[PDB]
Amino acid sequence: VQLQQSGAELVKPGASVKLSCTASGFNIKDTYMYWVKQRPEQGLEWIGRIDPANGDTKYDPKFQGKATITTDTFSNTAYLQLSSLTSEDTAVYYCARKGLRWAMDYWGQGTSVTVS
Amino acid sequence: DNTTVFTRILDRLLDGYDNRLRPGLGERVTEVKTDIFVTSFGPVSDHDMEYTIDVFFRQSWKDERLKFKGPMTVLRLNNLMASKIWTPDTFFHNGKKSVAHNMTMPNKLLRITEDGTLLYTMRLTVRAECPMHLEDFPMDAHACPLKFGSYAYTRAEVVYEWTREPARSVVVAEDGSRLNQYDLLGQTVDSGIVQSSTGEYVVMTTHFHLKRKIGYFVIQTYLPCIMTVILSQVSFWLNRESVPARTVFGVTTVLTMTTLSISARNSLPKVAYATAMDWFIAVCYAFVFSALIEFATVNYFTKSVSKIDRLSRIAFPLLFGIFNLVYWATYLN
Amino acid sequence: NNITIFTRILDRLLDGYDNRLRPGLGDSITEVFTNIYVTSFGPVSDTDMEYTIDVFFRQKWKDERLKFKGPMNILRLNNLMASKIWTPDTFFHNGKKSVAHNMTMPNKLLRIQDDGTLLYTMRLTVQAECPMHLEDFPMDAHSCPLKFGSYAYTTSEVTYIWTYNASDSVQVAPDGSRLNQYDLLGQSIGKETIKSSTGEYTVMTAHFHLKRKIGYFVIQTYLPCIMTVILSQVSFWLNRESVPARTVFGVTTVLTMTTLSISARNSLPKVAYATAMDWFIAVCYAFVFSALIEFATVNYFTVSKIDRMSRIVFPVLFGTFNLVYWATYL
Amino acid sequence: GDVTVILNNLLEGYDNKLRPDIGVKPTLIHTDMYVNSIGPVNAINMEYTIDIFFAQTWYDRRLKFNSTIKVLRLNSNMVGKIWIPDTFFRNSKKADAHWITTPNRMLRIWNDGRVLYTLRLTIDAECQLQLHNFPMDEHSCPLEFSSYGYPREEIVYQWKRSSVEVGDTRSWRLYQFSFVGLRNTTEVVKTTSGDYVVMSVYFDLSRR
Amino acid sequence: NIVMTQSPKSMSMSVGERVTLSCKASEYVGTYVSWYQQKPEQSPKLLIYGASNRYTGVPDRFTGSGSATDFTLTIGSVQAEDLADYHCGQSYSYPTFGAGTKLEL
Amino acid sequence: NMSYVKETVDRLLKGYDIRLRPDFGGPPVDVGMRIDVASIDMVSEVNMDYTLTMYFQQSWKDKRLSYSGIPLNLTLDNRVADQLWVPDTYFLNDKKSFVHGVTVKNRMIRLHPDGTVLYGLRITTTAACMMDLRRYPLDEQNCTLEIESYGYTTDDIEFYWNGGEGAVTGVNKIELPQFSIVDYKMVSKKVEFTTGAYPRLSLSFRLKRNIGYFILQTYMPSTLITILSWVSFWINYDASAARVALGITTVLTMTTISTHLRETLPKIPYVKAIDIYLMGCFVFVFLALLEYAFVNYIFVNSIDKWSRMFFPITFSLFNVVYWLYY
Amino acid sequence: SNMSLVKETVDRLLKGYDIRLRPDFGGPPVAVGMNIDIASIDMVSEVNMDYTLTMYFQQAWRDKRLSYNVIPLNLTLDNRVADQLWVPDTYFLNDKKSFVHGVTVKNRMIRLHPDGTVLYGLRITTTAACMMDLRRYPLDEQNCTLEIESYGYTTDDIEFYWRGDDNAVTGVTKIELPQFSIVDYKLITKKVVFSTGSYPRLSLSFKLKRNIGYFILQTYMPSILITILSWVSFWINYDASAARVALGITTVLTMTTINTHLRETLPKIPYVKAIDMYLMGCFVFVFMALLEYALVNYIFFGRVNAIDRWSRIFFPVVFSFFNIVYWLYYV
Ligand SMILES: *[C@@H]1O[C@H](CO)[C@@H](O[C@@H]2O[C@H](CO)[C@@H](O[C@@H]3O[C@H](CO[C@H]4O[C@H](CO[C@H]5O[C@H](CO)[C@@H](O)[C@H](O)[C@@H]5O)[C@@H](O)[C@H](O)[C@@H]4O)[C@@H](O)[C@H](O[C@H]4O[C@H](CO)[C@@H](O)[C@H](O)[C@@H]4O[C@H]4O[C@H](CO)[C@@H](O)[C@H](O)[C@@H]4O)[C@@H]3O)[C@H](O)[C@H]2NC(C)=O)[C@H](O)[C@H]1NC(C)=O
Ligand SMILES: CCCCCCCC/C=C\CCCCCCCC(=O)O[C@@H](COC(=O)CCCCCCCCCCCCCCC)COP(=O)([O-])OCC[N+](C)(C)C
Ligand SMILES: *[C@@H]1O[C@H](CO)[C@@H](O[C@@H]2O[C@H](CO)[C@@H](O[C@@H]3O[C@H](CO)[C@@H](O)[C@H](O)[C@@H]3O)[C@H](O)[C@H]2NC(C)=O)[C@H](O)[C@H]1NC(C)=O
Ligand SMILES: *[C@@H]1O[C@H](CO)[C@@H](O[C@@H]2O[C@H](CO)[C@@H](O[C@@H]3O[C@H](CO)[C@@H](O)[C@H](O)[C@@H]3O)[C@H](O)[C@H]2NC(C)=O)[C@H](O)[C@H]1NC(C)=O
Ligand SMILES: *[C@@H]1O[C@H](CO)[C@@H](O[C@@H]2O[C@H](CO)[C@@H](O)[C@H](O)[C@H]2NC(C)=O)[C@H](O)[C@H]1NC(C)=O
Ligand SMILES: *[C@@H]1O[C@H](CO)[C@@H](O[C@@H]2O[C@H](CO)[C@@H](O)[C@H](O)[C@H]2NC(C)=O)[C@H](O)[C@H]1NC(C)=O
Ligand SMILES: *[C@@H]1O[C@H](CO)[C@@H](O)[C@H](O)[C@H]1NC(C)=O
Ligand SMILES: *[C@@H]1O[C@H](CO)[C@@H](O)[C@H](O)[C@H]1NC(C)=O
Repeated sequence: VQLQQSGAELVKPGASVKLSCTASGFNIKDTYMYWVKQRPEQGLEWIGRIDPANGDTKYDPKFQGKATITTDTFSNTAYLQLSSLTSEDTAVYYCARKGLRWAMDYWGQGTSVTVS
Repeated sequence: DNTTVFTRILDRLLDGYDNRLRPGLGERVTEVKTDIFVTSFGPVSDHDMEYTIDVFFRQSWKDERLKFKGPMTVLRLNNLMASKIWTPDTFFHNGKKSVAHNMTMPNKLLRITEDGTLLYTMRLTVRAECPMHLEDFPMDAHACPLKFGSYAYTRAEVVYEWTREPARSVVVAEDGSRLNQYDLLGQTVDSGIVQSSTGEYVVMTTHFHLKRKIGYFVIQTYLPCIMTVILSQVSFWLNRESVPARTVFGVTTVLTMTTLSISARNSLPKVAYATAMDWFIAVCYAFVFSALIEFATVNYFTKSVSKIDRLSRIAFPLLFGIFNLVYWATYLN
Repeated sequence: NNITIFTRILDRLLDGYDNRLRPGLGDSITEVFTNIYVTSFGPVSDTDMEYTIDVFFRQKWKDERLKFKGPMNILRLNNLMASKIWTPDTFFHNGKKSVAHNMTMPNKLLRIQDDGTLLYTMRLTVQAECPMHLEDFPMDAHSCPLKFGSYAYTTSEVTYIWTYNASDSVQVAPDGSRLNQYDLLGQSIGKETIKSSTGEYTVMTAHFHLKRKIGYFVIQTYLPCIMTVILSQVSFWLNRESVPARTVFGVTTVLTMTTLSISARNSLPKVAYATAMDWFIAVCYAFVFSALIEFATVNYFTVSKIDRMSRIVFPVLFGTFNLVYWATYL
Repeated sequence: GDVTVILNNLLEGYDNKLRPDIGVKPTLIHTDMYVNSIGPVNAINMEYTIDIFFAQTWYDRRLKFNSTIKVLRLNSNMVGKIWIPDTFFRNSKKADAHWITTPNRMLRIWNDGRVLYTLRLTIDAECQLQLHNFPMDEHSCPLEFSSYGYPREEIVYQWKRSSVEVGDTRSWRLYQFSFVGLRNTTEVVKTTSGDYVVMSVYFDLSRR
Repeated sequence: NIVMTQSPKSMSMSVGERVTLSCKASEYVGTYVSWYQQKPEQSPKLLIYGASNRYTGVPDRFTGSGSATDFTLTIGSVQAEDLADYHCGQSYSYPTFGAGTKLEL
Repeated sequence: NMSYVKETVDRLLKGYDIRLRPDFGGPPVDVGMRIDVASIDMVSEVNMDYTLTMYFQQSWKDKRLSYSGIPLNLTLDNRVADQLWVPDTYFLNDKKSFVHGVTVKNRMIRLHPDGTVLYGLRITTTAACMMDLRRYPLDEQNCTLEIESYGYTTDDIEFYWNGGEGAVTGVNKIELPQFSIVDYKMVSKKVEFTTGAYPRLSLSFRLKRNIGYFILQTYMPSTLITILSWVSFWINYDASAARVALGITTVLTMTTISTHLRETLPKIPYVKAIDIYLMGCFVFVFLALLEYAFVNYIFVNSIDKWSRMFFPITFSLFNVVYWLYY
Repeated sequence: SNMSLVKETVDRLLKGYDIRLRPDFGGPPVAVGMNIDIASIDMVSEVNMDYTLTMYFQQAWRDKRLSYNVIPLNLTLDNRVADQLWVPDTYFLNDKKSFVHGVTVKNRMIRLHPDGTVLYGLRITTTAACMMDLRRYPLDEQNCTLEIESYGYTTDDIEFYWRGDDNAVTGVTKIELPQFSIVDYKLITKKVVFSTGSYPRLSLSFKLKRNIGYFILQTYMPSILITILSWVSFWINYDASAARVALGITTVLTMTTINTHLRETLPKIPYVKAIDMYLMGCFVFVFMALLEYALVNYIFFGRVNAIDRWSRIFFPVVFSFFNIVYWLYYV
């Protein structure tokens, strides 16, 4: 019932950052896991979809290649991989559990990434 | 023996099992995930305002009493196992007469994974009700629905959902279109709640958008009626003395026009209102009586080339052209 | 408890009971008492020589093994008990495709009494045969039979006797009659003994006398045949020199008679004899065909005295023909 | 009583899945058919309807009893408890028995093991109709039946002097045809599963 | 893709009256929208699923409505603790989101 | 917690006697039945039947199904019904019925904690309705559906509509393609057969046929072919072949229209109102053919002059006395 | 005794047999060989887009649990043991309505073999759907199939093969049809992929060809003779309107009427069938003859004799050229 994410990140542009969030109180093999991008003072932008029981991943066409989503079964955890960081990638990221009638039920606390 | 391992697994699964009770009867809500693979959208019968669809109906739900630990993660079993476990009671709300095919064996599927997740697939030739408003016949479009939900299971007990994204949860096969008259434009799904005399039920809706192709009726009705009008239009070029010739012109156009009127209606049902084909037949039929009444007045005024014939050689085909350019541009656009 | 008293009664009756054997297999005969309550006499299909009938087929016999001593006199039980006690295997000899209705519960009855008498009522949709001889069509009067008897039980084992007198044993519901062609005059019943290559059987029959109504075939076939004869007699009242107008009278009344000979025919099956309907169309065709022959003789000899005599002889010959035809068959 | 203990002793240790003399000799089955009525001969669809009393007779050494009762005239309940042959009609488009008010079947077991099994059938059998010389056409409509699973080495079919027997030939449904005569033949066909004994009855129909 | 065009950007009114929103869809989404609130320095929370289904913990003043294309979220007597930003999503297809409607005094 | 539910159902169905009804030696079992009309499908006149699908629900209090455990109505699988008492409610008008069996058998059962058993099916009946067809096509039928017990008399079973008129709902939204349902009535009856006294409920529907199909399919070809035969009066008398071409073609078609009317209609013995109107103008063509025969026997002489002053008067007077009567 | 030995062997085989598990359930897939003996093809109907096929469908796999040794001969059991042995879940994808014949018993067969080669033979009358490309009717050629597929078992649980390669399907050559003619039959094995897995598939397909002889006598030749009858009006005088007008109107009307009465005996297809193209061209020729007489009457009375000679030569030449084009295209 609780989705705990990682801490805030701050790396140089062009590098790579490991981002993760851990789900507790349930299993991720039942419901889908959704990743979203929230730029400051902007709207929400959907990153991608992952089905942890199948391993199938679906991404936005504008986020294909630069971002991919992986998962594991034992730790019950979802992972992000971000490559070639730029100035426009400075945002805060949430992982969203798919809920009743496809509604993005639970949300993580948010990890703020920053480049310099 | 080597096969004794699966036999004792299945007999341990079915030991102490009650198939009369849904999983989590007093604890939670049974979520059933549904998708449909339309193998062939069969023919739409207008007379009965119905349509036939063959689908690979697929349901999936979580059952905690079917957990096992063995060498195989997925148990792909036969139909026999399907009747000994709990299965949801999905029925079609607007179905008329549907057959679950059982040749040569019952066309069912059952796959029990190690966490208890099930998958139950069936072949259903659902004959459903497609209500039609044929005011624009034959230049019309319909949205034939397919509504299904759980009987004997209220919203508080069994809910339904689509297992993939709802845009991708009803898949129509590419070769599978047995429509000869219409064509299938696209699919459309929706989920809602229905409040019935017993309780509130979750209903899943699937609208199939259709569109009638005007190929049979632009050769059986419209073009023969145009040719019948044109054959009444050539009677104004005849002689004023040839009374039996223009007489047989008029009466044969009247008889062909009325037998087209009779034989055209032997296609759609017996609706109280009048379709666009009825308006076209009525206007062409009135043009035929106008051509006949013109000759009747000419024969009344006979004893030189008639001015009535010279006016009707010009006015009548241009009025037919204006009627065609009004009617077709009104109904095709 | 209270209902467990009747549970012990029914468990005691079926303890040691054998449904494979008739009651008194070596003690005596099995007398089966039969009623039929025709709720609705269905439509008689003329093409298939068949008819549909919905009955309440009541049977009654005595089984001494089904005897109880309790607080009730009749045990009005449900359908399930009937499948595990003995019932007679009555079939219908002339039946074609008969269905027992099962909606919602098996439409059956079972009323085991204190003395051992049983009652067994069903609800059937018998589609039995009917031998039709359409040589007086459409003034015929059939008698469609319904013959029923036991199977695998000869007259030395199971015999059939009606419950009441022979008049009030096959009743017809007062409002139940779906006949549109015919109308039910009455029913006559009887009990026979037919012998096949296995033994002698009991073949109770019920005959339903029918009579065909003329009123459809008047306006459909009889009356339009009359009018086109009179319409063909208009041609004697025209001018001699009017060659094409009387020619159209010749070629339309002949053509519409051939259409009426086939259009009215497609209703009746393809039999081998000529009906009384065909003996009216062929004479009506002969009046019309001789009218065109009369015009051709007038046109070959071109007011004609043959045409003036044709205005008197031709109508009174058809009038005398209608007197003969509608008095012989009526 | 008397017949109950006889039947319960007959049916104990009995397998209906095995034919009599499974590894000894083929089971000889004597058939015979009593035509109630030949129905209409459909020409555009090329079949005819026939309503018969199909009767079969074979020997079963397991159904042998030594009691004063010489015959056991039973009902259709005992049909699906003993071995019955899998006779099917090889040129029938569709057929069905009759089940009202009880399954129209008969079973009689003699004391030497002879079993008689009679059922009532309505068969839409194929009859090829040559349309040359229409409508002066005379046809020999066939009716072929055999066993489905058991080959010639396991069931041999055999006719009886009293074979096809027609009714009154006047209450029948033949309108444009007339029944001329019937002849019984037997033969052996070769299929992909073995050799089967096929019994055919030819019905001679002449159009009127 | 599906384009969410919720309007306007922000509204500035007082406490204790009716305010309505609007979420217009480019293509058909059938009763599959979702509404979330966005406080500053806070993760989004679910309010309405389906078209008009109130989630657990949502007060009765929050009332949504829906159709095949046009959607709205009606607020009755909005209070001081509801000054946040509102987002409209869809999930009939792969999920997208709108711009965002803010509330001001 | 599922052990509390399973041990209750395994106790209710243990010691149950399906062959005995609620209060077998005591009072009659009163069953409240509701009908949710799904749709009245096809009202066929040729087979004198109408096809009707409905959600037929019954409700009687089975005492032996009492439990002081689970405080919720247990909706058991449709399969349990075959281990429970069910009333034998049948339909007298029934010609063909089937309860739907896809994807499972369409049945519902709820065991309320006192004794109630909420049993309900989904039945499509082809009920027989005897039609009075004299006023056709301006007719009005009163089709009925009769539900009755079979093996249980009035001393054993009793039938009553739940919530009075509320028992049957849904008939307002039903659209017929041709008819128009106007009324629906309910009535509790106790018919007396020879076997015993039985409770019968009858649900009756009123259907009014819409004329608008027959206006353009039958009446307007019939009316305007009489106008077609009235062009025959506006031809001069010497045109022999021209004037006969009117009359001989209107009367063969009027016979053809009458023959091509009664193949969609059943094998009725009496005269329908459409047949009165069709034969009403059928003799008007005979009056036109006799008019040409009379004026050619003369060869205007006022015969072709009075005809235009009598034929529109007679047919319009025939049209007033026909439509006002129906 | 042979009977008691067979009884105890069948009792040993059926004891402990798990109906729910396929052979080698946890191992390699089982190979199922298929034979079909075509009995008849009844109704190749174009209005319902299906063909009724009666066949002796037969399957042959191996079941290592059903192995008998004490009895060296083949055991043909009753048809009531098929509810106790595992059989594959073979279905037909284009099937609409099928039934196993049940006179006098259910027509099915099991013949156990020493190794356990279960011989499962069935008599099935199926009504398989076959979509027809009626754009060359009646000079067309149909490809009607029968898609044999396994339902619940994927490729790693079952595999299908024709037994005997091209000799697997017999009796096709003995089939005769009322209006069609079987040209060739071909045997295809492949695998189809769905969202639940990959499934094996066999397909029996026939190349039906329509016979021209019925139509060319009752649809083509009446239209040809009616178009020849239209040109008789050119040899009548320019004053015989009653006569000539009747000829023309009657021909046009008859042509339209046959066009119509013909076209209700086909499905409501929205395209143009070769016969419809020919019956439109004949209608165009007859309508041109009627307007030719109308032009002759106009140029005589309203406003000449060379038009009859021009037309009497023109119209047969143009009609023969149209026939050459039509019989050169649709052939
Ligand atoms: C696909 O699905 C269908 C539908 O579910 C399956 O078809 C069902 O098969 C059942 C088992 O064979 C059968 O149940 C028996 O029915 C008997 C009565 O017959 C009914 O059905 C026939 C229809 O068959 C005819 O019509 C079809 C049309 O398609 C044709 O294909 C057939 O060839 C026939 O022409 C009706 O005509 C009848 O009026 C009935 O409605 C019952 O008698 C039988 O019960 C008895 O037999 C059982 C088995 O032996 C036994 O356990 C039981 O105790 C009964 O035994 C008594 O009677 C037997 C009679 O021989 C006697 O020997 C015993 O001693 C005892 O006295 C079953 O109830 C279903 O009725 C049938 N459903 C339909 C609609 O046809 C089909 O099998 C399935 N296919 C596959 C491959 O799975
Ligand atoms: C004896 C019987 C008559 C014989 C006649 C022989 C001679 C003539 C012979 C041949 C000519 C005809 C051949 C082609 C017809 C068949 C093909 C077809 O259907 O075409 C198209 C019709 O699509 C339309 O929309 C057609 C509209 C036509 C309007 C009427 C035209 C004339 C109007 C003024 C007339 C009066 C003017 C003068 C007034 C004074 C394709 O339709 P479809 O297949 O549905 O494809 C679309 C599908 N979709 C909608 C999903 C996208
Ligand atoms: C359609 O036809 C039916 C059957 O002919 C008509 O049914 C009749 O309806 C009346 C009025 O409801 C019944 O009378 C009532 O009977 C009950 C039962 O005891 C009684 O409580 C009432 O006081 C009243 O007397 C009548 O019995 C019934 N006919 C039969 C044979 O039972 C019906 O009226 C027709 N019309 C409509 C609109 O349904
Ligand atoms: C009737 O129609 C069917 C379907 O269109 C035809 O079946 C097709 O037959 C061809 C050749 O036999 C198949 O091609 C094969 O492709 C594989 C691909 O790997 C190749 O390995 C083979 O050598 C062969 O070339 C084709 O797959 C098959 N179609 C389908 C859908 O399976 C058939 O030929 C037509 N005619 C008759 C008389 O049946
Ligand atoms: C119709 O007939 C069938 C067969 O008799 C009935 O089905 C049986 O009903 C009893 C109820 O006591 C069950 O015990 C049996 O298991 C059922 N047999 C089956 C499922 O083959 C059926 O109830 C009747 N009525 C309906 C509504 O179909
Ligand atoms: C049991 O059936 C098998 C399979 O048909 C028979 O084996 C074949 O029999 C034919 C004909 O006798 C031979 O030509 C083949 O060579 C055999 N093949 C094999 C692999 O053995 C077998 O003969 C049958 N057994 C009997 C009838 O006792
Ligand atoms: C049956 O066949 C035999 C020869 O096989 C023949 O002698 C006998 O007469 C036939 N049955 C008849 C016609 O009684
Ligand atoms: C149980 O059934 C009763 C009887 O109609 C009904 O009032 C009630 O709402 C149902 N549900 C619960 C949870 O009690």
